[PDB]
Amino acid sequence: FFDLLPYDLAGNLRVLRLYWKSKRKILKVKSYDPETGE
Amino acid sequence: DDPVRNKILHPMGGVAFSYRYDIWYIGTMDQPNIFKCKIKGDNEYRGYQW
Amino acid sequence: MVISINQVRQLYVAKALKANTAALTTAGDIVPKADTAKTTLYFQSMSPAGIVASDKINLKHVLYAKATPSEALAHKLVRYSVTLDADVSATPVAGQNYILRLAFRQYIGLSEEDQYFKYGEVIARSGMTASDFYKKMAISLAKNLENKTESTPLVNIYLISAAAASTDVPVTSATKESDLTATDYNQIIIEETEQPWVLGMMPQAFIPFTPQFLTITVDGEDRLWGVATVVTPTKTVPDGHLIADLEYFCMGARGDIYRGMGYPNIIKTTYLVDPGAVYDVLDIHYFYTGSNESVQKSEKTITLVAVDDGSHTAMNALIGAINTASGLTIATL
Amino acid sequence: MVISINQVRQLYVAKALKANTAALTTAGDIVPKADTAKTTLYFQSMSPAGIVASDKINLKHVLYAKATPSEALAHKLVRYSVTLDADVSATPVAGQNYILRLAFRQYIGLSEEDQYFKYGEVIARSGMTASDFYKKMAISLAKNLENKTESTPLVNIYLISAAAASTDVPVTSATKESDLTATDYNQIIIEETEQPWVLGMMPQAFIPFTPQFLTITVDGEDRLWGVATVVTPTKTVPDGHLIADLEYFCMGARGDIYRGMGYPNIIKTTYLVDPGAVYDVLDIHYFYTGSNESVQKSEKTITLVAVDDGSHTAMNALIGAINTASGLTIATL
Repeated sequence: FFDLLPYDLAGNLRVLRLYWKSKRKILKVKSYDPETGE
Repeated sequence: DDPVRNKILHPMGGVAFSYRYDIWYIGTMDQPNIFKCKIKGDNEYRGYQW
Repeated sequence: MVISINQVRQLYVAKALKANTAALTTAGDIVPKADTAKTTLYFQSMSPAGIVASDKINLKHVLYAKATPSEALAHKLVRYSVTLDADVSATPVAGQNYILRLAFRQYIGLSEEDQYFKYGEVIARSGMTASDFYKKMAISLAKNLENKTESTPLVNIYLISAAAASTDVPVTSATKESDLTATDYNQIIIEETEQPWVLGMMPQAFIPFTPQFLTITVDGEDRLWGVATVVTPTKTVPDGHLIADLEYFCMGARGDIYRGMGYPNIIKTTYLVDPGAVYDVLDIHYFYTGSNESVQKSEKTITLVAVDDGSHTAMNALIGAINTASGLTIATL
Repeated sequence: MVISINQVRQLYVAKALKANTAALTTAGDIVPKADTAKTTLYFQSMSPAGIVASDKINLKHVLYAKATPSEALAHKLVRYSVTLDADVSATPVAGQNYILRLAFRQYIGLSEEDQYFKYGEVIARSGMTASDFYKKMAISLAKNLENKTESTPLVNIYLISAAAASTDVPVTSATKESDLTATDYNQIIIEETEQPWVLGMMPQAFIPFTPQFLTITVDGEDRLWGVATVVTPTKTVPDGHLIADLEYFCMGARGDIYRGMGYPNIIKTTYLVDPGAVYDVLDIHYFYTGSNESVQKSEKTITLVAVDDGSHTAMNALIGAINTASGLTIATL
């Protein structure tokens, strides 16, 4: 009683799982259909 | 023979703790004679003051 | 060297005392300044490129201010009187091999698991007295421990005659049997020596040893041969190498934390201490407190260093100028 | 401060002259040893880690030997005396702009193509005499030049009272014209100053200048209002910054060439030349020639510095020991 999280409680192991959104560079290209002019 | 903690040297060479003999278990007891202790659920402390 | 701090340690060299601000001309002077309402002490020094000040000691926030002399910081070199055990045999018996083993414990590393073992050996003969035996073993150890090929100075060995009984005759790897002309040698004193010191890189530390003996089978029994009793020390290692590495560390707070790291490009701090001079140390340890809910303490210290001349003249004048200006009772050493 | 060589040049400091090998006991002694036939001269010195000898100078193969006093290596700081042009007007004309330009030539550069210019400006008044013009010009010159937020010191401004005529009145940025109280000023002494010095890294160099004036329209004609003549120099820079750089270069022919480079993993040479003391240099230049086909010379030299106090007491005893041992004719200074 002072006024954190150990790694093993009771023979078990602390699995900290982090899910995060990184930022990925992509490219939007504009190509033409060969047969039709779209 | 740990020469840092054993600082008394024996007259017959080496540290004086090496000449100590210990028979830890005499026979079978059907229980642990010598063991370590814990408190049930005692998580070791880790706390920051920053 | 690297020392531990109570959150800072600042050093100022007192090479002279000038008593006023406008008299600071030579580098290394000191003027302890304080106001008449005894609330703040601070130290103006003449650095080699300008006038510097100390931190402002709040005189009520002082914990201790004790000045230590030059003889309380000198390492005494421990000795060992190696003799023949009289209860085994007073005279050396003519058949056994007489070996002495010196057991070093911090030979190159810092641990006591980094050991070193050097030896000395004499084969004893008939007609060999106790004095002719100590004449044969101090040569055998000086050809082992005090040779010109050893990488580090380990120990210094001497012999003691019974006529003189106090003065040491040194034995090195050039001394012969005919140089030592005495029939009354009664002990072999092995003394610790001064290890090399390079400023800030190789600090003042020593290699300790413990003389251990082998057995002579005097009467069908492997009795130990000798007894090594520690004598009171005589030679001191002076305080010059400790304070020169202590100033070398404490300049890193007011200056560059690196000292030569990268060598087209250093800020070369000019030091004021001489490593061949013995010094007195006064260490004023004070702290900081905000006048609010945060009464929590930030400990500091200021180490002042003045030269010792044998009668503590340069430090006792430094203590008295702090005593009257600031109103503290530093004990005059 | 790298110096050119014919071939390699070894320096040996001479702090003290002893007469035999066994008296060489502390760092800096020297003794000129020679034979009874005077066919080989060499120098034993005591370094911080033992007695070393120089190369053996075959006295038949000497090219020149000359000892130089301390005054000949002192750089005379060049002074410029700025007066008003008497052909134009000895009194300041009312309402014209007096501007002075100082043309610095080697500022922060190794070439004369890196130039720097500092200005000082005075608009003259109606009752402005000659002394009041020199008063306000030296105020305006020192407010531009000798500001504390300048990287390197450039010149010093000195006023001359006509009643004094030999004492320089220093004008800095902190000086106001209230402190300049004389009523007879006839010139403005502008003198170059010492650039900063660290041994080995930064050489001893100086920045030159020439004071140049801008034209004033006096009687419809644009005339230069002043002249800039060079008086005989008064201050000298001492020899301690050259020799402490001269020894540092010759401590790589004997010692290590990698001085400090991989900084914790070095060998460190102790330099036995005080950078704040003057010295006298003796240059002993010689060579070596081979037996049959190797008649080509290896023109090397050994130099010797010795600290002198006014009258050169230490060097003239060192020449006095070489002349009896080697049989040379080195002239005394």
